[PDB]
Parts: sequence; C-alpha cells; structure tokens
Amino acid sequence: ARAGKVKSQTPKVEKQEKPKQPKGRAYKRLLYTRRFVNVTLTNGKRKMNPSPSSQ
Amino acid sequence: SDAITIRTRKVISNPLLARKQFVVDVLHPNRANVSKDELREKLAEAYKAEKDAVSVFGFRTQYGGGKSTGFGLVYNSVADAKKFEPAYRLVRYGLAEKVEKASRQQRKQRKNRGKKIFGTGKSIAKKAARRNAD
Amino acid sequence: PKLVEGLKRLSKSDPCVLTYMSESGEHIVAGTGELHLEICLQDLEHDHAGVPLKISPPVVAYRETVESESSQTALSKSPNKHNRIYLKAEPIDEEVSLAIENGIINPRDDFKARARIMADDYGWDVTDARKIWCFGPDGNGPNLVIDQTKAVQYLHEIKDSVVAA
Amino acid sequence: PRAPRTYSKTYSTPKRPYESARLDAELKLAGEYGLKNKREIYRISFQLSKIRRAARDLLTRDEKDPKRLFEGNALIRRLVRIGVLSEDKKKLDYVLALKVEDFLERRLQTQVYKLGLAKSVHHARVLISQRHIAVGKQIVNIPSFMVRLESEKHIDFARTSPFGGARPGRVARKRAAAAGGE
Amino acid sequence: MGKGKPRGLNSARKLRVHRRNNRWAETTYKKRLLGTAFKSSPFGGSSHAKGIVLEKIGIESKQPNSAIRKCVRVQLIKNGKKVTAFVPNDGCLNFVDENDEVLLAGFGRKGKAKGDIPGVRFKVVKVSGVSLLALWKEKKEKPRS
RNA sequence: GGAUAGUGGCCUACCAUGGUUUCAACGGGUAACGGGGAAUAAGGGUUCGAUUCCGGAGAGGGAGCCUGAGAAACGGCUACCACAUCCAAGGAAGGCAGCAGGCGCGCAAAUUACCCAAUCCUAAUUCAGGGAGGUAGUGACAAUAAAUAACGAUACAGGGCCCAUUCGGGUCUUGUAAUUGGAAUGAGUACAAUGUAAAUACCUUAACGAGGAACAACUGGAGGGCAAGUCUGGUGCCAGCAGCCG
Ligand SMILES: *CC[C@@H](C(N)=O)[N+](C)(C)C
Ligand SMILES: [Mg+2]
Ligand SMILES: [Mg+2]
Ligand SMILES: [Mg+2]
Ligand SMILES: [Mg+2]
Ligand SMILES: [Mg+2]
Ligand SMILES: [Mg+2]
Ligand SMILES: [Mg+2]
Ligand SMILES: [Mg+2]
Ligand SMILES: [Mg+2]
Ligand SMILES: [Mg+2]
Ligand SMILES: [Mg+2]
Ligand SMILES: [Mg+2]
Ligand SMILES: [Mg+2]
Ligand SMILES: [Mg+2]
Ligand SMILES: [Mg+2]
Ligand SMILES: [Mg+2]
Ligand SMILES: [Mg+2]
Ligand SMILES: [Mg+2]
Ligand SMILES: [Mg+2]
Ligand SMILES: [Mg+2]
Ligand SMILES: [Mg+2]
Repeated sequence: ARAGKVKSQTPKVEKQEKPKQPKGRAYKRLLYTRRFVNVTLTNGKRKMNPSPSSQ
Repeated sequence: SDAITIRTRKVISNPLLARKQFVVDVLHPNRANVSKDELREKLAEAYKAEKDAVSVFGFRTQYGGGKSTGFGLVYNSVADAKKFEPAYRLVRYGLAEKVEKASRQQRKQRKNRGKKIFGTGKSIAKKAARRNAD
Repeated sequence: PKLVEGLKRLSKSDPCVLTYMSESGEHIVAGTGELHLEICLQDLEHDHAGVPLKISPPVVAYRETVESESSQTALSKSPNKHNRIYLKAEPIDEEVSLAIENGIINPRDDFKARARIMADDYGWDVTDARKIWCFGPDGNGPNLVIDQTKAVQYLHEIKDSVVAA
Repeated sequence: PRAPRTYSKTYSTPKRPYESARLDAELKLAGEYGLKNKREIYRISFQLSKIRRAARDLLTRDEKDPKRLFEGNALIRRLVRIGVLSEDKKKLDYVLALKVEDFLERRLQTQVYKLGLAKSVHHARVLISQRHIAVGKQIVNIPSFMVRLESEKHIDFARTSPFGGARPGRVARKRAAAAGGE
Repeated sequence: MGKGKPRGLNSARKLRVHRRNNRWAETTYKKRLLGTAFKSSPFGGSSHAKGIVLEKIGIESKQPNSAIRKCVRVQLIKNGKKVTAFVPNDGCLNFVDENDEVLLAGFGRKGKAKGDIPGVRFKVVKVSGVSLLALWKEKKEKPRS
C-alpha cells in the first residue's frame, strides 16, 4: 500500500500481564537503589541500561 | 473518659449589645466532635445564661479532632437575644420559627407582574371578566 | 464551510434527510418525495446554511470492467532507457469479486490459505494465487495484479512500485 | 472583585533539564530524604535561594548601617528558629552557604527518622501521611512541614490512632471479631 | 578609536533615534512592527486554524530523503485562504478522509518549512473534532462518519 | 462684547499677522484606552497591561435635549440612519459592551441555579430592595499541599565473617516469592451535630468501608543535540519519525 502500510503490516504482540511498577515515591526508591545502593558491576565505565553480552 | 472540656476565651462584655461575646475553645479527649446543643447546655451551667440566651457559631475543628474554636455569645436575657440576633441563628436553636416564604425568582416575578399593573387590581379583573363576551 | 455546517444542521432538523457524501466527491441530500426536498433545499439555503445553494441532481458512479481476457500483447517503456512491463487483463469471475467486496477474502489474509481457496473453489493456478499482492484500488476493491514468469533478478523492489503504480 | 488573592509559582525548575550529574544528585537527595518529586527538592532549593538572594542584597550594603543589620539579623533569627542554620554560625555570610541538604534534614519527614519512631525513613512519610505523628498536640500529615528545632522535642505519635496506643491498627477489629467467633 | 557610536552625556537622542532605526534590520522586530502575522501568514497570526480538507495530496519531498509525504490541501475557514497541511503518522490521512473540518497548527518553525516537506507549513490536529494522535494510536475512536 | 457656573478664540464684530517645525511641526500607522502593574529576572533591559484598584471614554451609530445639585443619562425621552419586533394595516413598541442564556463568529471561554446572612449601597429609611455583592454548579486558566501501600515472619539469594585441615553453622545485617500473618487508612457512604441565609463541600465522627480480580498513573521519550535499548517479531527508500542533525 501507499498510506499507512507498515501500521497494518506488523504482527501485533499483546501487552503482557507484568506486575505494577510502583508509583510516586516507591518508584524513586527503585531508582535510588538501582543506582546508589545496589551498585551495578562495571568492567570500565558505568552503564544504566545493559545489553545481553553479545555482538 | 472525655468530659467535653469547654473553655471560654476573650470575654468582651458588651452593654451595647447586651451580651458577653467571646471565643469558645473546646476539647474532645477521645470523643469526636462537640456538637452545639451539647455546648449551650455547657454554656448555660457555666455562665448562668440558660440554653435560650446562649448563641454559638463558627467552630470548625482544627485537625486530628483535638480542638474546636467556636464563637460563643451569652446574652443578658432571652428577650434581649431575640431582638438583636439575626433570624437564622434563632432558627438553629429552635427559639424562633423558620420563616416560610416564596422563592426568590417568584418574589421578583411577583414584583414585576405587580409593577406592570397600575393602581388597584379590582379594576383590571372586572375588565377581564367583561372581555369573556368579546 | 458555512454550507457544510449548515448541511449538518439540516440533517438533524428533519428525521428523514440523510446528508451523505458521494464516492465521486459530491455532497448529497436525500428527500422522501421531491416536494420535501425542495422544502429542505429552501430551508437549507436559508435558515441552516444561510448561503445560496448551487444545485445539481447527482454525479454518479461509474465502475468500468474488462469483460474479455485478451491475453495480448502491449509492452511498456516508461521513459528511455528503462525496462519494460507487459499486459493482458482478465476478468476474474464475479464470485471472487463478491468475496473481496464482502470481506471474506481480504488484503490482510493468510497468503497460503487464501491462495488454496482461490485455486480450488474459484478457478486459479495456486502459484499465481500466492503471487498476487494487492486488491486495488487500493487496500480493498476487486482489481488485482499477478506476477507470472521466471528469472529476472531484482523483481522484488519494482514489484512493490508496480503495486503502488 | 474582592482582591486577587496572590500566589507564587513558588518552586522553580533549573535552566537546563539534563545535567546528568544533577539528575543523579537529585535522585540521591530524593532517596536519602525520601522525596516523591524533583519538585520537593527544587521547592527547597528555591525556598533557600530566596534567602540567599536576600543575603547577597544585604551583603552588598555595609553591615553596621540599618537594613543590612536588621533584616539580616531577622533573616538569621528566622533560620536558627527553623533550625537549618547552626548556633555556631549566625553571621549572615554563613547563611549564604546553607545548601539544600541541610534544609531537608530539618523537615518533619526526617525528624521522625532522626528521633527513631519509624525506622527506614520512608515509613515516616507513610506514617505522616497516615495521620499519626503530632508535633504539638496537633496532627501533621505534611511530610515537608519544617520542624521548629524548639518543637523538635515535642514530636511524638498522635494522641489519637495507634503507636501512641489509643487504638491498635484496623485489622484488629477484623480479627477480634474473628477470634471471638472461634 | 572612538568606537562609532556617540558618547556624549547629552547624546541620547542620537542613540535613541539610531536604535529605533537600526532595529529595523532585526527580523524579529520587523514582523512585530509591520503585522506580517496579521496581514499575511495564512493563519491570522494565530496558533491554529480550522480549515476544510479540499483534497488529500501526496507531496514528493526534497532531496537526500525520498518519500511522498501524504498531505492535505486545506481551505482555512476564517480567511478563505488555501494552505497545505501535513498529516502526521502512518497513513492517518486515511483517518482524515475528504471534505472534513480539519484544525491546523503551525509546524514549529514560525512559518517556514518543517524539514523536507517543500511548501507545507502546518500539521493537522483535530479532524472534525478529535485529534489525529488519538485516532492513530486508537485510544480514542472516531465519531462514526 | 456675546455666552457660560465661571476662564478663555468657547462664540461674534473690528483689527494685527501671527502660531508650530529637523530639540521632528504636520501627516500616516497602531492587531494603542492611559496609569498602577505583569512576565521575564546578575547589572542594563525587553516585551505585555482587554482584565479585580485609580483615571478616561462608550452604551447599534451619530445627533439633540427634559428633569434634576449632578446627565449631553441611554435598564429617560425626541429624531435620522443601521437592524429588527407586534399587528385586525389604520398604527404600536425597541437598544444584554448588567446577570444568566442562545445564535453568530471563531483555535478560544460557565448555570436562563440559591440568597441578602456577610460586603457595602440607596431611600420617606432598625423595618424595604439590590444578577452591586455573596453562595454553590461547571472549571487540568493559574496556584498551594500531597495516597497510589507499610511492618512482620517463613521460604531462595546478596553482604559482614567466630574460623577460612574442604565444608559449614549464618551466631549478625540486606534484597527476592501468586508465600502468608497480624496492625491502620480515608477513597467512599451515612444517623447525627457541625457548616450554612437554607444547603452543599470542608473540618468531626455514630455505623460499614483492601487484599492483588482489587480501592489499578498517565504523559511523553529510549542514535546524537539530551537523560536512557545494539532486546524479541515485523517493516524493507517504503510506510513513516525527524524543532535540527538526520
Ligand atoms: C539515471 C540514468 C538513466 C539511464 N541509465 O539511462 N535511467 C536508468 C533510465 C534512469
Ligand atoms: Mg484522626
Ligand atoms: Mg535528484
Ligand atoms: Mg470677555
Ligand atoms: Mg483601540
Ligand atoms: Mg499601551
Ligand atoms: Mg488598563
Ligand atoms: Mg481590543
Ligand atoms: Mg474603570
Ligand atoms: Mg451590540
Ligand atoms: Mg446619548
Ligand atoms: Mg447606565
Ligand atoms: Mg442600557
Ligand atoms: Mg452578556
Ligand atoms: Mg479556556
Ligand atoms: Mg456580577
Ligand atoms: Mg468540578
Ligand atoms: Mg484523604
Ligand atoms: Mg510509555
Ligand atoms: Mg521505539
Ligand atoms: Mg546520552
Ligand atoms: Mg516517536
């Protein structure tokens, strides 16, 4: 088509039943801990969204 | 248990209004709310006023129950309390009666329908009865 | 704009009137008899629209067809240098078109399953039935394009700009 | 037409949005002192910056002459009562260096945590919002209340509600009825 | 050097007349002082403009990129002027349809072309009282025909 | 001199030829009512001010006037234009830029609600009235304050480690599990009394009111500018995104 072809032509994957990420302060409590408290592993430099280790 | 610990701040005695006007600081230790009929009993015994002459308003408790800060008047007499106080306060207590009257817009419609005519309405009614044949 | 909004303001006045749009891009006003519609179009030009209505009676339509399969023989050339294309035309039976109208056969249907229905039930070569892309014009409607032939390397890019053309 | 009740967009955003180290540094603050928003931080930063702005506009003039001396002192008086500024430092030029971290540690948020009661910080914010905690004999459910240093000692659990021990915690009325049934 | 401009304690006028009459080469100030916004600029110097979709156009874009952009010639209601509005997102001129009231917006650039769409200065927002993004994402549905 | 309450080229007679101007007269424009102020915010500034106060104007236009201390009034009148009502065709009545409402315009803006109890105002006036004014409704214009769980235990992992013949107790502290368990909470309803002109709502509570299915956070973004995907399926110069780069 020549009018929104891609929007139709994709297989719609359905919203998975994944648990509620908490709102307000408890959300901050994650982000505080997922940077400052827990401290992620670093080979050279820090990284906030990792990759599965591959090319 | 609670005891409705009433207090009576800022007693400004007033011969011009024939009353002691004041704030009513009040308490609820474990009770919730004081209520007004219960207050005027407690103001009657305290000031030797009787429920009739006591008139209290405002209040609105602080927060966490705790406290309530009224605005209690105690008149010199019941007849004195009747002729000074605005009518709505006399309705609250059950002293005076609620004034049964027509709606505001109906009063204005009745004002203007009355403004539209001139003189007495007996003249226009007799003319209206004569127009039934016409 | 003053018409359109008035036209909507008429359609709600009278229970009958339907103010739809023709498929050739023309406003239309329905009217139970013909008196009624002269009343509506008197009321619409005043009152509702408040604008002089330039009137005509319809458009309407029409669809062409292809009737007889020529199997022959016109060939392309676009501009120079270029390639070429080719030609033929059918028509496919009205049983097929009816399904494309109805929405039993779709543009967003399974390539293999739709093609097996086409070949068995409706008279087709199953390979050619897979090799159709479009149901023009554009997403829906009973016009088709099919890819026969073998060989030629980079057909897949132009195949889509054939479909689009 | 009584009068326009004035207000302020009090608490005001920084002049870039994505200074990475600020985005972390603000998280650090909202994690340490348990703040639901960036707002809660900027609130303090501005509220503070207003003071700073005075201090600068007083220190421009000679301390010895009047306003400098009076408004400055009153500005200090205000801070020492609110308890941000130390009793070591009452010298106006020290007000200039007050910082956001010192302001937050003075809130009712924190002075719950610093007096025990809660354990684990956030719990206080939850206790405060959940109508326990009375600074005077008066409940406070604003976490960001600013404690008066003088009143710090008076922070206790409320006369009403649990923890003070008037009524235990609203699943007792379930299980006292359930245990009575058995 | 004296540095061009006068420096007298009583100059002022030869500053204040000079800065009136240089400003005029500041394109911000010129549009404000001459009402190009009002006298031109299809929208009447206004955020937006409702305008009836006269036709769904496909506009072949400028170079580097290559795509037909799927736009709409409009007829702005108030002025009676005709403009060309872009229609954002996959298809969605499908959602626009034909002879609809279409609310427009500036594209962003204070007039001017947004990127590669040559001669289109506007985005559709509301088609006959919705919002294209609400249609495109399908959180909201169109009010039938 | 005339007029005006009065000063005056305010008007009239007769006389003189002045008056302003590149220190912008005059003219034009203004999507100009002036000021207070507003936003921005080192300093200097720019832009905005229809809009809660103070002036000024206007009551469809433009005139003219009655009464009156005060009107060139328009919730007074006379007229003409412009617009329109009501008719028994002879003639009548009009002026929301008060409030509410509707059309129209437009990107663009509320209920023909309840009240004088406040605030004040007016009169022959304690006693009447007041869409001035207040009271709600609608209200993501703005602005202020902040819920979207918390504490356990058991069950599987991280951290300190009495000692590291290999273990490991785990004596001490943290994170994960549709485990599970006790303890609250206004979001709501509702006698009451508050509140209130009467009500609502707020603050206060008799009585009920949480267990993941509930009593559910969206918006935008995820190459750079600029915070953060080389995840899984499609897509395949298209369709699209993209302020700019792309
Ligand atoms: C771009 C040149 C041209 C040619 N090779 O002749 N075309 C292939 C026809 C486009
Ligand atoms: Mg309580
Ligand atoms: Mg080229
Ligand atoms: Mg004279
Ligand atoms: Mg003007
Ligand atoms: Mg101005
Ligand atoms: Mg003004
Ligand atoms: Mg204007
Ligand atoms: Mg005024
Ligand atoms: Mg008008
Ligand atoms: Mg007049
Ligand atoms: Mg008037
Ligand atoms: Mg009027
Ligand atoms: Mg009006
Ligand atoms: Mg609005
Ligand atoms: Mg009003
Ligand atoms: Mg509302
Ligand atoms: Mg609540
Ligand atoms: Mg998202
Ligand atoms: Mg993405
Ligand atoms: Mg980055
Ligand atoms: Mg995007």
